[PDB]
Amino acid sequence: MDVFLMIRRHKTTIFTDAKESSTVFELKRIVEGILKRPPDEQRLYKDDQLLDDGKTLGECGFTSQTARPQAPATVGLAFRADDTFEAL
Amino acid sequence: GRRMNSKMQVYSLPKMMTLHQQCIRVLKNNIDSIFEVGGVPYSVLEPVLERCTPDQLYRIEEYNHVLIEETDQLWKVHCHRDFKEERPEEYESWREMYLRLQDAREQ
Amino acid sequence: EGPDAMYVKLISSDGHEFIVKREHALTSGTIKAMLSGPGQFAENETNEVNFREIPSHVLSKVCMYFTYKVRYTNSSTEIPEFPIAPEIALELLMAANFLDC
Amino acid sequence: GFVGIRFCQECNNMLYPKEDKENRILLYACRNCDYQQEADNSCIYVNKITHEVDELTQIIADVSQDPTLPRTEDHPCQKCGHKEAVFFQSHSARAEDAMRLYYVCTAPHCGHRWTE
Ligand SMILES: [Zn+2]
Ligand SMILES: [Zn+2]
Repeated sequence: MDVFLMIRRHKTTIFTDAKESSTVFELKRIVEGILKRPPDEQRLYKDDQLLDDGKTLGECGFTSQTARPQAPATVGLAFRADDTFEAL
Repeated sequence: GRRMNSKMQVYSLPKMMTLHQQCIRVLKNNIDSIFEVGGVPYSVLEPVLERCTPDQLYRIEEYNHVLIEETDQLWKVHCHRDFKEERPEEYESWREMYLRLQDAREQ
Repeated sequence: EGPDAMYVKLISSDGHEFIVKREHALTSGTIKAMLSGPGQFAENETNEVNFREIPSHVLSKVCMYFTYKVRYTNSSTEIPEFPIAPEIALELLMAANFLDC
Repeated sequence: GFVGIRFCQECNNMLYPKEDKENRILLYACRNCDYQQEADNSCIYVNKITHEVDELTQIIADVSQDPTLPRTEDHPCQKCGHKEAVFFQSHSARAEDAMRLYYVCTAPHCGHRWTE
Protein backbone atom coordinates (compact mmCIF):
# COMPACT_ATOMS: atom_id res chain seq x y z
CA MET A 1 0.00 0.00 0.00
CA ASP A 2 2.58 2.53 1.21
CA VAL A 3 5.90 2.72 3.01
CA PHE A 4 6.80 5.29 5.71
CA LEU A 5 10.32 5.25 7.17
CA MET A 6 12.02 8.25 8.82
CA ILE A 7 15.40 8.51 7.13
CA ARG A 8 16.68 10.87 9.83
CA ARG A 9 20.19 12.12 9.86
CA HIS A 10 20.47 14.79 12.51
CA LYS A 11 20.11 18.13 10.60
CA THR A 12 18.92 16.29 7.43
CA THR A 13 15.84 14.10 7.11
CA ILE A 14 14.48 12.19 4.09
CA PHE A 15 10.91 10.95 3.58
CA THR A 16 9.60 7.82 1.84
CA ASP A 17 6.54 7.09 -0.30
CA ALA A 18 6.55 3.79 -2.20
CA LYS A 19 4.79 0.41 -2.22
CA GLU A 20 5.12 -2.50 0.22
CA SER A 21 8.00 -4.18 -1.68
CA SER A 22 11.27 -2.36 -2.36
CA THR A 23 15.02 -2.87 -2.24
CA VAL A 24 16.78 -1.08 0.62
CA PHE A 25 19.56 0.42 -1.51
CA GLU A 26 16.96 1.36 -4.11
CA LEU A 27 15.99 4.03 -1.57
CA LYS A 28 19.67 4.98 -1.31
CA ARG A 29 19.79 5.38 -5.10
CA ILE A 30 16.60 7.48 -4.92
CA VAL A 31 18.11 9.86 -2.35
CA GLU A 32 21.37 9.75 -4.33
CA GLY A 33 19.59 10.99 -7.46
CA ILE A 34 18.59 14.28 -5.78
CA LEU A 35 20.27 14.84 -2.41
CA LYS A 36 23.56 13.36 -3.78
CA ARG A 37 24.30 10.68 -1.20
CA PRO A 38 26.55 8.09 -2.94
CA PRO A 39 26.49 4.50 -1.60
CA ASP A 40 29.44 5.30 0.69
CA GLU A 41 27.05 7.59 2.60
CA GLN A 42 24.62 5.08 4.16
CA ARG A 43 24.89 2.88 7.27
CA LEU A 44 21.21 2.15 8.12
CA TYR A 45 20.91 2.01 11.93
CA LYS A 46 18.55 -0.66 13.21
CA ASP A 47 14.75 -0.47 13.14
CA ASP A 48 12.43 -1.77 15.87
CA GLN A 49 13.27 -5.40 14.99
CA LEU A 50 16.46 -6.41 13.18
CA LEU A 51 17.03 -4.10 10.20
CA ASP A 52 17.22 -6.19 7.06
CA ASP A 53 20.45 -7.37 5.42
CA GLY A 54 18.61 -9.36 2.72
CA LYS A 55 17.76 -6.02 1.05
CA THR A 56 14.01 -6.22 0.50
CA LEU A 57 11.23 -4.41 2.35
CA GLY A 58 8.87 -7.37 2.79
CA GLU A 59 10.79 -9.05 5.62
CA CYS A 60 11.20 -9.29 9.41
CA GLY A 61 10.62 -6.17 11.49
CA PHE A 62 8.74 -4.49 8.61
CA THR A 63 4.96 -4.80 8.91
CA SER A 64 1.89 -2.81 7.83
CA GLN A 65 1.79 -0.81 11.08
CA THR A 66 5.31 0.53 10.52
CA ALA A 67 4.17 1.96 7.16
CA ARG A 68 1.35 3.86 8.84
CA PRO A 69 -0.01 7.09 7.30
CA GLN A 70 -0.82 8.27 10.84
CA ALA A 71 2.54 7.49 12.46
CA PRO A 72 6.23 7.25 11.43
CA ALA A 73 9.12 5.00 12.46
CA THR A 74 11.71 7.48 13.77
CA VAL A 75 15.35 6.38 14.04
CA GLY A 76 18.76 7.99 13.61
CA LEU A 77 21.07 7.39 10.66
CA ALA A 78 24.75 7.57 9.68
CA PHE A 79 26.21 8.74 6.36
CA ARG A 80 29.32 6.52 6.43
CA ALA A 81 30.47 3.01 5.64
CA ASP A 82 32.95 2.53 8.50
CA ASP A 83 34.98 5.74 8.99
CA THR A 84 32.99 7.64 11.64
CA PHE A 85 29.64 7.22 13.36
CA GLU A 86 28.17 10.72 13.33
CA ALA A 87 25.26 12.02 15.40
CA LEU A 88 24.38 15.75 15.43
CA GLY B 1 -15.19 -16.90 33.09
CA ARG B 2 -15.01 -13.53 31.38
CA ARG B 3 -18.27 -11.67 30.82
CA MET B 4 -18.91 -10.18 27.43
CA ASN B 5 -20.26 -6.65 27.95
CA SER B 6 -20.54 -3.66 25.54
CA LYS B 7 -23.20 -1.15 24.25
CA MET B 8 -23.70 0.81 20.94
CA GLN B 9 -25.84 3.91 20.06
CA VAL B 10 -27.22 2.84 16.67
CA TYR B 11 -27.51 5.20 13.75
CA SER B 12 -28.50 5.81 10.10
CA LEU B 13 -16.16 11.08 11.01
CA PRO B 14 -16.45 10.94 7.18
CA LYS B 15 -15.04 14.43 6.62
CA MET B 16 -12.19 15.98 4.63
CA MET B 17 -10.50 17.79 7.52
CA THR B 18 -7.48 19.88 6.50
CA LEU B 19 -4.92 21.46 8.85
CA HIS B 20 -6.95 24.33 10.32
CA GLN B 21 -10.06 22.15 10.58
CA GLN B 22 -8.14 19.37 12.35
CA CYS B 23 -6.53 21.86 14.74
CA ILE B 24 -9.81 23.58 15.63
CA ARG B 25 -11.67 20.28 16.10
CA VAL B 26 -8.91 18.85 18.33
CA LEU B 27 -9.25 22.00 20.42
CA LYS B 28 -13.06 21.54 20.28
CA ASN B 29 -12.63 18.15 21.92
CA ASN B 30 -10.02 19.24 24.52
CA ILE B 31 -10.88 22.92 25.32
CA ASP B 32 -10.20 22.65 29.06
CA SER B 33 -6.59 21.45 28.63
CA ILE B 34 -5.21 24.87 27.59
CA PHE B 35 -2.79 26.60 29.96
CA GLU B 36 -1.62 29.59 27.87
CA VAL B 37 -1.86 29.99 24.10
CA GLY B 38 1.24 32.17 23.78
CA GLY B 39 0.62 35.00 21.33
CA VAL B 40 -2.27 33.70 19.23
CA PRO B 41 -4.76 36.36 18.04
CA TYR B 42 -8.55 36.07 18.33
CA SER B 43 -9.43 35.61 14.65
CA VAL B 44 -7.71 32.23 14.31
CA LEU B 45 -9.05 31.24 17.75
CA GLU B 46 -12.60 32.25 16.73
CA PRO B 47 -14.54 28.91 16.58
CA VAL B 48 -13.26 27.00 19.64
CA LEU B 49 -13.82 30.05 21.85
CA GLU B 50 -17.44 30.11 20.66
CA ARG B 51 -17.85 26.48 21.80
CA CYS B 52 -16.55 27.22 25.29
CA THR B 53 -17.77 27.90 28.82
CA PRO B 54 -17.32 31.10 30.89
CA ASP B 55 -15.22 29.37 33.56
CA GLN B 56 -12.82 28.37 30.78
CA LEU B 57 -12.94 31.91 29.35
CA TYR B 58 -12.14 33.20 32.85
CA ARG B 59 -9.17 30.82 33.10
CA ILE B 60 -7.92 31.82 29.63
CA GLU B 61 -8.35 35.55 30.31
CA GLU B 62 -6.47 35.29 33.61
CA TYR B 63 -3.73 33.31 31.84
CA ASN B 64 -3.76 35.27 28.54
CA HIS B 65 -4.53 38.79 29.84
CA VAL B 66 -3.65 40.75 26.67
CA LEU B 67 -6.51 39.02 24.82
CA ILE B 68 -9.36 40.45 26.94
CA GLU B 69 -10.00 43.48 24.70
CA GLU B 70 -10.57 41.15 21.75
CA THR B 71 -12.77 38.71 23.71
CA ASP B 72 -15.47 41.19 24.77
CA GLN B 73 -17.71 40.66 21.72
CA LEU B 74 -17.74 36.93 22.50
CA TRP B 75 -18.87 37.82 26.02
CA LYS B 76 -22.04 39.28 24.50
CA VAL B 77 -22.40 35.80 22.98
CA HIS B 78 -22.47 34.59 26.57
CA CYS B 79 -24.59 37.54 27.73
CA HIS B 80 -27.48 37.02 25.31
CA ARG B 81 -27.11 33.32 26.16
CA ASP B 82 -27.44 33.86 29.92
CA PHE B 83 -28.44 37.43 30.81
CA LYS B 84 -30.61 38.03 27.74
CA GLU B 85 -33.01 40.33 29.64
CA GLU B 86 -30.25 42.92 30.18
CA ARG B 87 -28.39 45.67 28.36
CA PRO B 88 -25.18 47.28 29.62
CA GLU B 89 -25.16 50.99 30.35
CA GLU B 90 -22.56 53.45 29.07
CA TYR B 91 -18.84 52.60 29.41
CA GLU B 92 -19.49 48.90 30.15
CA SER B 93 -17.47 46.14 28.52
CA TRP B 94 -19.30 42.82 28.52
CA ARG B 95 -16.66 40.82 30.44
CA GLU B 96 -16.61 42.89 33.62
CA MET B 97 -20.39 43.34 33.76
CA TYR B 98 -20.82 39.60 33.15
CA LEU B 99 -18.54 38.83 36.09
CA ARG B 100 -20.31 41.50 38.17
CA LEU B 101 -23.66 39.86 37.39
CA GLN B 102 -22.29 36.40 38.23
CA ASP B 103 -20.85 37.61 41.54
CA ALA B 104 -24.08 39.46 42.37
CA ARG B 105 -26.15 36.36 41.59
CA GLU B 106 -24.02 34.03 43.70
CA GLN B 107 -24.04 36.55 46.56
CA GLU C 1 16.56 20.48 -2.79
CA GLY C 2 18.17 20.32 -6.21
CA PRO C 3 16.96 21.46 -9.63
CA ASP C 4 14.24 18.79 -9.87
CA ALA C 5 10.78 20.06 -8.91
CA MET C 6 9.66 17.03 -6.92
CA TYR C 7 11.51 17.50 -3.60
CA VAL C 8 11.08 20.73 -1.60
CA LYS C 9 13.32 21.37 1.40
CA LEU C 10 12.05 23.43 4.33
CA ILE C 11 13.74 24.69 7.49
CA SER C 12 12.38 26.19 10.73
CA SER C 13 15.65 27.95 11.73
CA ASP C 14 16.52 24.85 13.81
CA GLY C 15 18.60 21.72 13.40
CA HIS C 16 16.34 18.99 12.00
CA GLU C 17 14.98 20.40 8.76
CA PHE C 18 12.62 18.38 6.57
CA ILE C 19 12.31 17.88 2.81
CA VAL C 20 8.84 16.88 1.57
CA LYS C 21 7.47 16.00 -1.86
CA ARG C 22 6.22 18.89 -3.99
CA GLU C 23 3.49 16.62 -5.37
CA HIS C 24 2.55 15.93 -1.73
CA ALA C 25 2.60 19.69 -0.99
CA LEU C 26 0.07 20.68 -3.66
CA THR C 27 -2.77 21.63 -1.28
CA SER C 28 -0.75 24.45 0.32
CA GLY C 29 -2.20 27.91 -0.21
CA THR C 30 1.20 29.49 0.47
CA ILE C 31 3.13 27.28 -1.97
CA LYS C 32 1.27 29.22 -4.70
CA ALA C 33 2.55 32.52 -3.23
CA MET C 34 6.00 31.76 -1.74
CA LEU C 35 7.40 28.97 -3.91
CA SER C 36 5.31 30.36 -6.78
CA GLY C 37 6.32 33.95 -6.19
CA PRO C 38 6.34 36.70 -8.81
CA GLY C 39 7.21 34.10 -11.44
CA GLN C 40 7.51 30.35 -12.07
CA PHE C 41 10.40 28.77 -14.10
CA ALA C 42 13.12 28.09 -11.48
CA GLU C 43 11.92 30.03 -8.46
CA ASN C 44 10.37 26.74 -7.31
CA GLU C 45 13.59 24.72 -7.72
CA THR C 46 15.46 26.59 -4.97
CA ASN C 47 13.67 24.76 -2.10
CA GLU C 48 15.15 27.15 0.49
CA VAL C 49 12.47 27.84 3.09
CA ASN C 50 14.29 29.76 5.83
CA PHE C 51 11.31 30.19 8.12
CA ARG C 52 11.72 30.68 11.88
CA GLU C 53 10.43 29.70 15.36
CA ILE C 54 8.70 26.40 14.59
CA PRO C 55 9.72 23.50 16.89
CA SER C 56 11.21 20.43 15.22
CA HIS C 57 8.40 18.00 16.07
CA VAL C 58 5.85 20.64 15.01
CA LEU C 59 7.04 21.09 11.43
CA SER C 60 7.68 17.35 11.20
CA LYS C 61 4.00 16.77 11.98
CA VAL C 62 2.75 19.51 9.66
CA CYS C 63 4.71 18.18 6.65
CA MET C 64 3.59 14.65 7.52
CA TYR C 65 0.05 15.99 7.53
CA PHE C 66 0.74 17.66 4.18
CA THR C 67 1.75 14.39 2.52
CA TYR C 68 -0.97 12.55 4.50
CA LYS C 69 -3.75 14.85 3.29
CA VAL C 70 -2.52 15.14 -0.31
CA ARG C 71 -2.27 11.36 -0.65
CA TYR C 72 -5.69 11.17 1.03
CA THR C 73 -6.98 13.93 -1.26
CA ASN C 74 -9.39 12.42 -3.84
CA SER C 75 -8.33 8.96 -2.61
CA SER C 76 -10.27 5.77 -1.94
CA THR C 77 -10.19 6.40 1.83
CA GLU C 78 -12.42 9.13 3.25
CA ILE C 79 -12.80 8.33 6.99
CA PRO C 80 -9.43 8.93 8.68
CA GLU C 81 -8.27 11.62 11.10
CA PHE C 82 -4.78 12.52 12.35
CA PRO C 83 -3.39 12.43 15.96
CA ILE C 84 -1.87 15.83 16.72
CA ALA C 85 -0.79 16.11 20.36
CA PRO C 86 -2.87 18.66 22.33
CA GLU C 87 0.13 20.73 23.45
CA ILE C 88 1.99 21.02 20.13
CA ALA C 89 -1.30 21.61 18.27
CA LEU C 90 -1.33 24.98 20.04
CA GLU C 91 1.78 26.05 18.15
CA LEU C 92 0.47 24.08 15.17
CA LEU C 93 -2.33 26.65 15.17
CA MET C 94 0.50 29.04 14.31
CA ALA C 95 1.09 26.74 11.33
CA ALA C 96 -2.56 27.38 10.38
CA ASN C 97 -1.43 30.97 9.81
CA PHE C 98 1.51 30.24 7.55
CA LEU C 99 0.96 27.05 5.54
CA ASP C 100 -2.53 28.24 4.47
CA CYS C 101 -4.05 24.76 4.73
CA GLY D 1 -54.31 23.72 6.56
CA PHE D 2 -55.98 24.09 9.94
CA VAL D 3 -57.98 27.27 10.57
CA GLY D 4 -58.15 28.68 14.07
CA ILE D 5 -61.02 29.67 16.31
CA ARG D 6 -62.63 33.10 16.04
CA PHE D 7 -63.38 35.06 19.21
CA CYS D 8 -66.02 37.69 19.90
CA GLN D 9 -64.77 41.11 20.97
CA GLU D 10 -67.75 42.38 22.98
CA CYS D 11 -68.60 39.52 25.35
CA ASN D 12 -65.09 37.97 25.19
CA ASN D 13 -66.52 34.64 23.95
CA MET D 14 -66.45 32.27 20.99
CA LEU D 15 -67.77 33.17 17.55
CA TYR D 16 -69.70 30.80 15.29
CA PRO D 17 -69.84 30.51 11.50
CA LYS D 18 -72.96 31.58 9.64
CA GLU D 19 -73.87 32.25 6.02
CA ASP D 20 -75.61 35.56 5.35
CA LYS D 21 -77.49 35.25 2.06
CA GLU D 22 -77.96 39.03 1.81
CA ASN D 23 -74.38 39.42 0.60
CA ARG D 24 -74.15 35.62 0.19
CA ILE D 25 -70.97 35.67 2.29
CA LEU D 26 -69.73 34.07 5.51
CA LEU D 27 -69.74 35.88 8.85
CA TYR D 28 -68.60 34.88 12.34
CA ALA D 29 -71.66 35.77 14.42
CA CYS D 30 -71.52 35.50 18.20
CA ARG D 31 -74.66 34.05 19.77
CA ASN D 32 -74.31 35.42 23.28
CA CYS D 33 -74.57 39.00 22.00
CA ASP D 34 -75.32 40.74 18.69
CA TYR D 35 -71.69 40.92 17.54
CA GLN D 36 -70.98 39.94 13.93
CA GLN D 37 -67.73 39.67 11.98
CA GLU D 38 -67.00 38.85 8.34
CA ALA D 39 -64.62 35.96 7.69
CA ASP D 40 -61.23 36.25 6.01
CA ASN D 41 -61.08 32.50 5.27
CA SER D 42 -64.01 30.43 4.04
CA CYS D 43 -62.65 27.25 5.64
CA ILE D 44 -64.85 26.30 8.61
CA TYR D 45 -64.09 22.67 9.47
CA VAL D 46 -60.89 21.01 8.29
CA ASN D 47 -59.47 17.58 9.09
CA LYS D 48 -56.12 15.83 8.60
CA ILE D 49 -56.11 12.07 7.95
CA THR D 50 -52.74 11.18 6.39
CA HIS D 51 -51.42 14.76 6.71
CA GLU D 52 -49.29 13.89 9.77
CA VAL D 53 -46.02 14.42 7.90
CA ASP D 54 -44.92 17.37 10.07
CA GLU D 55 -43.80 16.17 13.50
CA LEU D 56 -41.41 19.11 13.83
CA THR D 57 -43.79 21.62 15.43
CA GLN D 58 -44.36 19.25 18.35
CA ILE D 59 -40.60 19.05 18.91
CA ILE D 60 -39.22 21.76 21.15
CA ALA D 61 -35.53 22.57 20.86
CA ASP D 62 -34.93 22.27 24.61
CA VAL D 63 -34.44 18.49 24.21
CA SER D 64 -30.85 19.26 23.14
CA GLN D 65 -29.94 19.45 26.87
CA ASP D 66 -31.31 16.03 27.84
CA PRO D 67 -28.45 13.89 29.23
CA THR D 68 -30.39 10.71 28.42
CA LEU D 69 -30.96 11.61 24.77
CA PRO D 70 -28.36 10.16 22.37
CA ARG D 71 -25.80 12.48 20.79
CA THR D 72 -24.24 11.94 17.36
CA GLU D 73 -21.53 13.72 15.41
CA ASP D 74 -22.36 12.43 11.91
CA HIS D 75 -25.35 14.74 11.30
CA PRO D 76 -24.25 18.39 11.31
CA CYS D 77 -26.65 21.29 11.59
CA GLN D 78 -27.74 23.17 8.49
CA LYS D 79 -28.31 26.50 10.24
CA CYS D 80 -25.17 26.83 12.37
CA GLY D 81 -23.11 23.84 11.26
CA HIS D 82 -22.46 22.40 14.72
CA LYS D 83 -21.09 18.86 14.82
CA GLU D 84 -23.06 17.69 17.86
CA ALA D 85 -26.73 16.78 17.48
CA VAL D 86 -29.23 14.75 19.51
CA PHE D 87 -31.35 12.14 17.75
CA PHE D 88 -34.58 10.53 18.89
CA GLN D 89 -37.87 9.22 17.56
CA SER D 90 -41.40 10.58 17.48
CA HIS D 91 -43.21 8.88 20.32
CA SER D 92 -46.90 9.51 19.61
CA ALA D 93 -49.44 6.83 18.75
CA ARG D 94 -49.69 8.60 15.37
CA ALA D 95 -45.94 7.91 15.03
CA GLU D 96 -45.92 4.19 15.82
CA ASP D 97 -45.95 3.69 12.03
CA ALA D 98 -42.51 5.32 11.73
CA MET D 99 -39.10 5.03 13.37
CA ARG D 100 -37.81 8.23 11.78
CA LEU D 101 -34.99 9.98 13.63
CA TYR D 102 -35.58 13.60 14.49
CA TYR D 103 -32.45 15.61 15.21
CA VAL D 104 -32.02 18.73 17.33
CA CYS D 105 -28.84 20.82 17.34
CA THR D 106 -26.96 20.44 20.61
CA ALA D 107 -25.37 23.91 20.52
CA PRO D 108 -27.12 26.69 22.49
CA HIS D 109 -29.38 29.28 20.79
CA CYS D 110 -29.51 27.38 17.49
CA GLY D 111 -32.54 25.17 18.01
CA HIS D 112 -32.61 23.79 14.48
CA ARG D 113 -34.48 20.50 14.14
CA TRP D 114 -34.54 18.24 11.10
CA THR D 115 -35.08 14.70 9.82
CA GLU D 116 -32.75 12.34 7.88
ZN1 LIG E 1 -70.30 38.07 21.89
ZN1 LIG F 1 -27.24 24.21 14.74
